[PDB]
Amino acid sequence: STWRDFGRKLRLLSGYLWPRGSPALQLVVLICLGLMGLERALNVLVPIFYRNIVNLLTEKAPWNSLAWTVTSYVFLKFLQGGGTGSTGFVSNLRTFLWIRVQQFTSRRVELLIFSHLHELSLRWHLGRRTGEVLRIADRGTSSVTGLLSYLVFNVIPTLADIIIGIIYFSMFFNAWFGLIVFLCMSLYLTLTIVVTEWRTKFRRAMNTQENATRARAVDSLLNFETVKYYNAESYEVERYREAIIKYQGLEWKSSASLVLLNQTQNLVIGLGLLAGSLLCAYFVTEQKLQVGDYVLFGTYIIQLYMPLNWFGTYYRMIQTNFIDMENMFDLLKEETEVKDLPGAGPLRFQKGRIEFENVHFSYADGRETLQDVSFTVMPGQTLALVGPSGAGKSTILRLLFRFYDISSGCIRIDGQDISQVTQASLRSHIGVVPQDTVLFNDTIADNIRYGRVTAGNDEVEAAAQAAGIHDAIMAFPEGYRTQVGERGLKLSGGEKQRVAIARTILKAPGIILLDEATSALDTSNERAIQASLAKVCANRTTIVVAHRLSTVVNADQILVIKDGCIVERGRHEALLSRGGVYADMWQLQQG
Amino acid sequence: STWRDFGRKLRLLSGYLWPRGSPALQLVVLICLGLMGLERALNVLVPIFYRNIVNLLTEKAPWNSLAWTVTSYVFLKFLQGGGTGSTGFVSNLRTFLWIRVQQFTSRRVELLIFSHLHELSLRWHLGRRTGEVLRIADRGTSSVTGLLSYLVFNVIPTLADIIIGIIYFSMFFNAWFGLIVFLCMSLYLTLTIVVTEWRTKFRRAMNTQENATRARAVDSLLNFETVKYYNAESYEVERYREAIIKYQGLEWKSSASLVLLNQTQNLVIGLGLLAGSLLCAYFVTEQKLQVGDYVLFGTYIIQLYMPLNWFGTYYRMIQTNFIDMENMFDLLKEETEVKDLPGAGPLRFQKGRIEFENVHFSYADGRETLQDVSFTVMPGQTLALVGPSGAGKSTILRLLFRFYDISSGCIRIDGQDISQVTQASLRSHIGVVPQDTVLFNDTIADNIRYGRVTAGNDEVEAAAQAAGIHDAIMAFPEGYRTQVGERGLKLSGGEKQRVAIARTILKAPGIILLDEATSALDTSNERAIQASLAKVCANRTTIVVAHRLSTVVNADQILVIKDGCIVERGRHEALLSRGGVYADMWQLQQG
Ligand SMILES: CC(C)CCC[C@@H](C)[C@H]1CC[C@H]2[C@@H]3CC=C4C[C@@H](OC(=O)CCC(=O)O)CC[C@]4(C)[C@H]3CC[C@]12C
Ligand SMILES: CC(C)CCC[C@@H](C)[C@H]1CC[C@H]2[C@@H]3CC=C4C[C@@H](OC(=O)CCC(=O)O)CC[C@]4(C)[C@H]3CC[C@]12C
Ligand SMILES: CC(C)CCC[C@@H](C)[C@H]1CC[C@H]2[C@@H]3CC=C4C[C@@H](OC(=O)CCC(=O)O)CC[C@]4(C)[C@H]3CC[C@]12C
Ligand SMILES: CC(C)CCC[C@@H](C)[C@H]1CC[C@H]2[C@@H]3CC=C4C[C@@H](OC(=O)CCC(=O)O)CC[C@]4(C)[C@H]3CC[C@]12C
Ligand SMILES: CC(C)CCC[C@@H](C)[C@H]1CC[C@H]2[C@@H]3CC=C4C[C@@H](OC(=O)CCC(=O)O)CC[C@]4(C)[C@H]3CC[C@]12C
Ligand SMILES: CC(C)CCC[C@@H](C)[C@H]1CC[C@H]2[C@@H]3CC=C4C[C@@H](OC(=O)CCC(=O)O)CC[C@]4(C)[C@H]3CC[C@]12C
Ligand SMILES: CC(C)CCC[C@@H](C)[C@H]1CC[C@H]2[C@@H]3CC=C4C[C@@H](OC(=O)CCC(=O)O)CC[C@]4(C)[C@H]3CC[C@]12C
Ligand SMILES: CC(C)CCC[C@@H](C)[C@H]1CC[C@H]2[C@@H]3CC=C4C[C@@H](OC(=O)CCC(=O)O)CC[C@]4(C)[C@H]3CC[C@]12C
Ligand SMILES: CC(C)CCC[C@@H](C)[C@H]1CC[C@H]2[C@@H]3CC=C4C[C@@H](OC(=O)CCC(=O)O)CC[C@]4(C)[C@H]3CC[C@]12C
Ligand SMILES: CC(C)CCC[C@@H](C)[C@H]1CC[C@H]2[C@@H]3CC=C4C[C@@H](OC(=O)CCC(=O)O)CC[C@]4(C)[C@H]3CC[C@]12C
Ligand SMILES: CC(C)CCC[C@@H](C)[C@H]1CC[C@H]2[C@@H]3CC=C4C[C@@H](OC(=O)CCC(=O)O)CC[C@]4(C)[C@H]3CC[C@]12C
Ligand SMILES: CC(C)CCC[C@@H](C)[C@H]1CC[C@H]2[C@@H]3CC=C4C[C@@H](OC(=O)CCC(=O)O)CC[C@]4(C)[C@H]3CC[C@]12C
Ligand SMILES: CC(C)CCC[C@@H](C)[C@H]1CC[C@H]2[C@@H]3CC=C4C[C@@H](OC(=O)CCC(=O)O)CC[C@]4(C)[C@H]3CC[C@]12C
Ligand SMILES: CC(C)CCC[C@@H](C)[C@H]1CC[C@H]2[C@@H]3CC=C4C[C@@H](OC(=O)CCC(=O)O)CC[C@]4(C)[C@H]3CC[C@]12C
Ligand SMILES: CC(C)CCC[C@@H](C)[C@H]1CC[C@H]2[C@@H]3CC=C4C[C@@H](OC(=O)CCC(=O)O)CC[C@]4(C)[C@H]3CC[C@]12C
Ligand SMILES: CC(C)CCC[C@@H](C)[C@H]1CC[C@H]2[C@@H]3CC=C4C[C@@H](OC(=O)CCC(=O)O)CC[C@]4(C)[C@H]3CC[C@]12C
Ligand SMILES: CC(C)CCC[C@@H](C)[C@H]1CC[C@H]2[C@@H]3CC=C4C[C@@H](OC(=O)CCC(=O)O)CC[C@]4(C)[C@H]3CC[C@]12C
Ligand SMILES: CC(C)CCC[C@@H](C)[C@H]1CC[C@H]2[C@@H]3CC=C4C[C@@H](OC(=O)CCC(=O)O)CC[C@]4(C)[C@H]3CC[C@]12C
Repeated sequence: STWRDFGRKLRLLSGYLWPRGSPALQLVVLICLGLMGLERALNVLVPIFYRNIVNLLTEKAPWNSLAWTVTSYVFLKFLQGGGTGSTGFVSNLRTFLWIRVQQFTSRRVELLIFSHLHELSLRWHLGRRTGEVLRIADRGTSSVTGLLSYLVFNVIPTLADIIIGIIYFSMFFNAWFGLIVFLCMSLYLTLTIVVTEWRTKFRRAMNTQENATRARAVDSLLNFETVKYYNAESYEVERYREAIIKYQGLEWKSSASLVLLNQTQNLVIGLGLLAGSLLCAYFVTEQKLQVGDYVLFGTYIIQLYMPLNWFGTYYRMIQTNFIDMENMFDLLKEETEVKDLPGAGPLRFQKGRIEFENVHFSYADGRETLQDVSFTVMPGQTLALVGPSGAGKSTILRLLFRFYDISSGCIRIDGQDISQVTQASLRSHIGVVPQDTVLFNDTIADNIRYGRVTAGNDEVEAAAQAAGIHDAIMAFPEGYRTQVGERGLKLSGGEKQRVAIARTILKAPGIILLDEATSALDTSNERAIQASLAKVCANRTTIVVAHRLSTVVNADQILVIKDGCIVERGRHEALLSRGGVYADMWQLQQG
Repeated sequence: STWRDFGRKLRLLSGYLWPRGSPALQLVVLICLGLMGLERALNVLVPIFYRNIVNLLTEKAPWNSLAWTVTSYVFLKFLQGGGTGSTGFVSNLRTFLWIRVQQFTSRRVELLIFSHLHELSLRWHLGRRTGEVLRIADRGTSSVTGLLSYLVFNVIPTLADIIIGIIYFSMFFNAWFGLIVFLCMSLYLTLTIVVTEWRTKFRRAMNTQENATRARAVDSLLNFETVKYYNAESYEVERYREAIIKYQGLEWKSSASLVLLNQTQNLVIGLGLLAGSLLCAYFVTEQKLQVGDYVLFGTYIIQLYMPLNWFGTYYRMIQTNFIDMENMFDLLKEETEVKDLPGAGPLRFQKGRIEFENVHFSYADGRETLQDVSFTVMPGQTLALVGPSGAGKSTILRLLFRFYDISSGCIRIDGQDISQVTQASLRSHIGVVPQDTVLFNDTIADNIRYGRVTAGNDEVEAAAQAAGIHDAIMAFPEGYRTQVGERGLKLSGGEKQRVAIARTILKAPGIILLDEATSALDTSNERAIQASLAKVCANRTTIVVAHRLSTVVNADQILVIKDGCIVERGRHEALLSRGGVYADMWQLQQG
């Protein structure tokens, strides 16, 4: 069960490790593994040369062979680099080469997560805040690369190093030395495991007390006026010092525990070194070992102990790493609510009709739904989606864009149901003029060019001229290519509105879901917007949604939505003659 | 100049180090210094014993003396603990004892800063946000203790260790070995210094690029609706890919530089080890040194090199530490704007009069001042401080509490000018009822007992009964001692208002600067507040400030402030007969 899941997690890590496409990175990782094996050989070979040097000195060896032996050992030591600190040539070269591989896998996972996040639905994005999602994403990617590197380069190589050391001592020394080192490692790890949990128990409550102390301090200083009112400066410093005293007590518990842990580890190392040194001294006394074996044991056992010092640090790090990785996988586990059907054919859009019929959209987490809405819009016409201020208006536009899935009913464009056609093909033929146009942190060229990435500067200039903003574009200080955005030059409502008009001009849509922004910047500017809007909406189909009544006058068909169902339909004079909510609401808003 | 300032800073650190009062901590630090000297002796004594062991093995020494020599060396090694990692008994004991000393100094500096912060003026507190001040304070305290420990225990001891090593090699070996180690340390430090600045230059721009990449990513995801509008998922992942690629390039520059730094240090160590090993091998070949000297040099030179590995880490840490300390000292450099005069005598308050006369308060960072305000309030009277909504009303109350210093004029209470009397004595006889009462995170007992810390539960209950809140206190779920605050049970406007009434009841003031909260919770509750207000204000002098006109009816003297000067003074009927702004504003607010 859980072991099978762990195996799948390991399989996924293995799949992330190997570069599938690049042929050079496969050679890089193969070279890296070779360097790892070589570094293992260096660690076991250095003490043998140190023994050889000492055995040559203890006898009267000539300077000729001694010189080459000493130089060879130092070169061998230079490659190894000793224990922790001052890493050797092989380890540094292996770390230098692994940079490209870890960058490649980090980039691949980052793009996979980002593409998936954009592939989800609108409802999920409204439900969740994006900041924590980005935090989960980056933590997951860092966790994956860090966990992969640590497991392959730090844990397994050293476990092999300890096994090799035990095998060497048991074979080429008396088997007692193999027993001594085995018992030392068993005791060393067992004691570190059983003490670290005790230490972290003390560590946990320290943070909570630290957070509690400063909260009282900042609350004392924030209400400065009341403190001065009642003369409680001495009283509040006394309370602060008492909270400090408690925090100091927790600090002492944690620090004392850490000192005990270090002393226990040092003691275990000392006892193991004592047992080996005395046994080796006895055997060399009785003409069974040589003088070089004493120093070989002394150097090698310390070489074996040094890596184990960081066992606690990775133990408390690997747990956080794994939960972050699981959190990332949980993030990728989500699926799109609104899915494309297996058919997902293109769109047979020739001229473009619109037909709603008995659309009973059950809107989640909201009290505003739509019940029995049904109307048709022929090509080259209008339909004003005016009515009381409710969520049912914009729900129609977002439901026609397939932002939200149908609940009950059918949507027909040119006689084709929109559910079977793919998402992009349907969505490409729809142009929207949002309530508040959004500009990114870039120039004017690539903000107007966002409606179609493949467009030259002449084309975007013609589009700006057609919209009617080119004069302001030229009048801008930096020229046609000024910096406009949240980090750059600010623009007015009409400026961004005509940007969106230019965007939808070069989008070349078939049906426009025009929404009135009704920002009411200037009446003359509003008329200019209307003139440009008639220019961009000429000879096409629009579903104008207006919060005012000016554009409702010219609509061929005019609809009033009674909080989910259409109540009045026809023409403005006909609806004024009907004298429902239309008549008095028009009288109120006209004066 | 700057060196003199550095010397003063060192003197201040020295003053912070030594516990002035506690007699036990002086013994603790003296023991700690002794342990430091002992640890230096251990570091120089261990290799001598290792040489002794090897020289005994190389000859046919009996097992009797060899056993004690080996055990003595291992015990000596256990005390030392070797190099970095697995610290010895002496170092752990020294760290264990230093906890109390660093806690004591950290607590003392923390309380000094907090007391100073409360000792400043209101204007400074309004000007600056408190959160960053707390951050500066805690960073300064941690910087002081961290820098003190590092300088006394890590830099100086090792500088002594290197000097001792050079002296030993020059004296008890040939002086060539002293030259070799001196050249190695000079080259090692010089190369680390000249490479670290180059490395951090590469490191600086990496952070800026990292911040720039994620900003584009999060801006892409925040505007999800527009991305889906224009079909730019592929376009945006491409932009994210390119930004990632640039960040990877900066990462590679930084990582490559670090690898070069490590390789350079390792190579310098190797060359120094090569020179010493070959020279020592030659001398032991020519019957000038013994076989134990070869291992003595090998162990000692590595013992000397190991500490220098962290030179970069403290170099990049000490700079941040010092600037944080300077920032803290800058914070403590500020002085109070409103100071007590050297006289600062008590107050001869017997019955209590109030006299303003030609007070031309020039209010900073504000357009509302007060020009020629002059009125007198006899004991047991009223004075309604009503008028148009301006900052000149509350400025009178805060100017009488001496939050702000006088600018031009005199303030007399019972014929005594308040400037000469001390701050606390004047401020103790004034009771204020603020606009919005503030409650801390504590119980009912110590919230109403905040008006006077020395009070029993019977007294606070009687005060609550007099105010009129005891019934609600009993009705609370937890009883008389419920948890009320921002983290506890919430209370209404009338609840906290009667809390403040109880506070000022047990404050026992002489003159009350009553300010009407006019929260308008309930009309009956407002009448109850008025009845309690008359109960607490009976037979004392009040300067009632009302944003409404109900309490202005009963005032003996009624004032209207014309945005800095009093325009109308007298009684409500007399002012209604004058028929200025009083008459029409009363008619407007009465209906
Ligand atoms: C250090 C020297 C003096 C002795 C050891 C020689 C070789 C063991 C090493 C040193 C540098 C290595 C090269 C450094 C960089 C690369 C680039 C590497 O390709 C990539 O990084 C491609 C990246 C991508 O496709 O995105 C392929 C291996 C290669 C040629 C390496 C092959 C193995 C080399 C020659
Ligand atoms: C898969 C990864 C973890 C790499 C593992 C490599 C080891 C299985 C091998 C590779 C080369 C071996 C070394 C090659 C040569 C020698 C010399 C050998 O010399 C002797 O004392 C025995 C020979 C003799 O009797 O003269 C001692 C073992 C040692 C260091 C070997 C130890 C085991 C090593 C490191
Ligand atoms: C890492 C880079 C900077 C290169 C470092 C150079 C060393 C590898 C060289 C420089 C001096 C050389 C040494 C100079 C002299 C000798 C004596 C030589 O003795 C002989 O057999 C020849 C002399 C004689 O006949 O007595 C043996 C090699 C050795 C130790 C040499 C070994 C190689 C050394 C250490
Ligand atoms: C995985 C790690 C912890 C290594 C553990 C492997 C053990 C099963 C080995 C290593 C040491 C071995 C022992 C080391 C040496 C000897 C001495 C040998 O007997 C003699 O040499 C007798 C000498 C005499 O009588 O003077 C009998 C096996 C024994 C106990 C060995 C039995 C098997 C042991 C315990
Ligand atoms: C001389 C050589 C053989 C080493 C002996 C050193 C001992 C003095 C140390 C080593 C391990 C220590 C123990 C390691 C862990 C614990 C558990 C600790 O309590 C818990 O962690 C219990 C928490 C729980 O699991 O509920 C109390 C101290 C104690 C017994 C320690 C007491 C002191 C011990 C025995
Ligand atoms: C010089 C070398 C040998 C280090 C010696 C240091 C000791 C004097 C310190 C290290 C850890 C300390 C202990 C750390 C924590 C505790 C638990 C503390 O009690 C609890 O917190 C109980 C918790 C529970 O009941 O679960 C009482 C003190 C004690 C035993 C401390 C006593 C003093 C100890 C043994
Ligand atoms: C907790 C860690 C540090 C392990 C501690 C284990 C030691 C206490 C044990 C392991 C092997 C033991 C040794 C194994 C074999 C011998 C040889 C034995 O004498 C012989 O067999 C002589 C052989 C001959 O003369 O040929 C005397 C005891 C002694 C030293 C033993 C004494 C106790 C030792 C060192
Ligand atoms: C770190 C803790 C676990 C203590 C480690 C203690 C060992 C290092 C001691 C205990 C047993 C000792 C051995 C016990 C017996 C002998 C046999 C003894 O030989 C004799 O002269 C008596 C026997 C005979 O007559 O042959 C020489 C010392 C020696 C090897 C001792 C060497 C040192 C040993 C291994
Ligand atoms: C059988 C069970 C109990 C697991 C045992 C696994 C250990 C053998 C592993 C886990 C953590 C490892 C250590 C984790 C971290 C380090 C530091 C690492 O080097 C660095 O990252 C240096 C960082 C620095 O210098 O600040 C080299 C491997 C090493 C010594 C590792 C050595 C092997 C250890 C002890
Ligand atoms: C570790 C042992 C087996 C050998 C070494 C003995 C002494 C060098 C050390 C060990 C513990 C030390 C004691 C540990 C704790 C204290 C408390 C200390 O007082 C305080 O911490 C007072 C704090 C305050 O007043 O706020 C005075 C020194 C003293 C007695 C120390 C004196 C020196 C002692 C006895
Ligand atoms: C103020 C702080 C930095 C402590 C500094 C202490 C050192 C000045 C002293 C204290 C004890 C000294 C040690 C005491 C005894 C010896 C034995 C001495 O033995 C010899 O080889 C010379 C004697 C002889 O000729 O037999 C070598 C120096 C050494 C380690 C001394 C080195 C210098 C030490 C560490
Ligand atoms: C850290 C705590 C857990 C205490 C550790 C105990 C050690 C300090 C003891 C246990 C065994 C002792 C050894 C046992 C036997 C001997 C042989 C002994 O030789 C003799 O002169 C007596 C035997 C004979 O007559 O042959 C010399 C001391 C020595 C190494 C002893 C030194 C002190 C040792 C290592
Ligand atoms: C602060 C650190 C870097 C130590 C620097 C101190 C130097 C001024 C000392 C240390 C080594 C000394 C040198 C080491 C040995 C000798 C050999 C000595 O002459 C001989 O022994 C001649 C032998 C022969 O002719 O065979 C003359 C002094 C000299 C050059 C010494 C001069 C003074 C030196 C450079
Ligand atoms: C064989 C032994 C003697 C060691 C020689 C190793 C060299 C290959 C290393 C050691 C120091 C290195 C240098 C250390 C620092 C710099 C400065 C660095 O550029 C800067 O930092 C300049 C910035 C500025 O100050 O404006 C360019 C590389 C360089 C010359 C390095 C080139 C490679 C060097 C010479
Ligand atoms: C295997 C051991 C010997 C390490 C060898 C690693 C080298 C291949 C790396 C380490 C640092 C790298 C250098 C780090 C930074 C730079 C600066 C870079 O140019 C700049 O950024 C210029 C900056 C300026 O003009 O100020 C060009 C590549 C270069 C020389 C790199 C070239 C490759 C180097 C020398
Ligand atoms: C960059 C760092 C690693 C320093 C490198 C310095 C070495 C290259 C120098 C320092 C001292 C020099 C040595 C100083 C003295 C001697 C002894 C000299 O011969 C004698 O004086 C013999 C004396 C006698 O026979 O009594 C031959 C050269 C040699 C080895 C010198 C060779 C070059 C050495 C090792
Ligand atoms: C790490 C870098 C700086 C290179 C380090 C090189 C040294 C370790 C070499 C270079 C000079 C060498 C010395 C040069 C001269 C001599 C004299 C030579 O004696 C002879 O037989 C020739 C002279 C005579 O006839 O007396 C023996 C080797 C020795 C000590 C050499 C020992 C090794 C030394 C110190
Ligand atoms: C003459 C000028 C160029 C200044 C030279 C000062 C150095 C000799 C100092 C500065 C930083 C020091 C190091 C900074 C940090 C450490 C780690 C410190 O131990 C720890 O804090 C361990 C932390 C861990 O294990 O994570 C012990 C001292 C040491 C080696 C210091 C040794 C002495 C150093 C190299």
